[PDB]
Amino acid sequence: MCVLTLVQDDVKSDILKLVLDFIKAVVVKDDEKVAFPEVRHEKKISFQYKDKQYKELFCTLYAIIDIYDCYNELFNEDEGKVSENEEFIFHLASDKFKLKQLDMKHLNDLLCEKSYIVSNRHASIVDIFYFCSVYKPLSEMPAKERVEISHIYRWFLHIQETLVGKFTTLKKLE
Amino acid sequence: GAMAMCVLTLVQDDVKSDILKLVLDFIKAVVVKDDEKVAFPEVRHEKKISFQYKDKQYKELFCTLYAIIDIYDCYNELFNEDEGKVSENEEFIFHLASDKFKLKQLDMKHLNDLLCEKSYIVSNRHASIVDIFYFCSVYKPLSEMPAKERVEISHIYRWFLHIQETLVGKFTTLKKLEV
Repeated sequence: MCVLTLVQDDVKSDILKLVLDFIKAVVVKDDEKVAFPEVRHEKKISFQYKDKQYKELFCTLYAIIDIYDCYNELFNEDEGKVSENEEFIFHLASDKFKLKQLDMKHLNDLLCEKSYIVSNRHASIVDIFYFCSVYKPLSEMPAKERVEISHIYRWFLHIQETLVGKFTTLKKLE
Repeated sequence: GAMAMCVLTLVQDDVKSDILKLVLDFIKAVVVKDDEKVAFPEVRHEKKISFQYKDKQYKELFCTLYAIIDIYDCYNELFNEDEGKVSENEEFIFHLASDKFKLKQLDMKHLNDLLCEKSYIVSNRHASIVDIFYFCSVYKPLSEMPAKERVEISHIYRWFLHIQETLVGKFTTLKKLEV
């Protein structure tokens, strides 16, 4: 009925897994009757729901958001921050989901301002996208460099502890 | 008469609304054969993009675009699925969106190089979502360019006229160039 095919060791696939985990943690919560996709693994992302097939990250993402009726939660619509969320995720996608050292410095500066990258209330699609893109550089740097970006480090641990669930395959940092 | 239960609200003189109008024209021209058996939305011109279908409301370009693509079952055609080009189409449209639908002199040079040997930006077969996005984004700078400058991007100029004369239809409100 519902099958999400993902790619091992792929940031875009990590994003979709963390979106499902966000939906469970934030939107569905204790409603045990809600169905989630079966996850399978191949060389390209695709998603089949009923007789509809979606391919690649963004088409699949918008389909999932529609199915779970969670656009407002993921794009902070109630805060008037839809455009801000879009700006960030399209920028990161256009950058091939890569954050260089200067990008990390700027993200760390942004996270002094608020608890999340865009929202002042709760995690959004931008935090999900950035969590998966920060994972590699953060996991590869030592303690001193992590505390040089202490606002990223704190934010990352907070997302790890509050959103990561059954679908995410990224291991805890340390 | 009955009120419409399928309504697309768009913005005059807005590139993102022009994209949606051209998507509807593509659906009519490329996707649906007997357009009279297919329902199209009522189009309203207001200050924000939205789409209402029964009890569902979609707001802004990408939510509305994907809802339209879903209703008209035209993902394969718009994203060149039969060529294995969905990811390539996504790469372009989200690059342009991140650039707020603006092209610099350098982006024009690269697009002109890409179209040297190609009829379309991504597809080797027919227009795709990428041609639609780029057509609407290059309209203004091309329209303001003198002829001497358009021939310097002759591949863009040829591609643009070809999209204009093959896809632009009843929903598009942009004035045709070179008439």
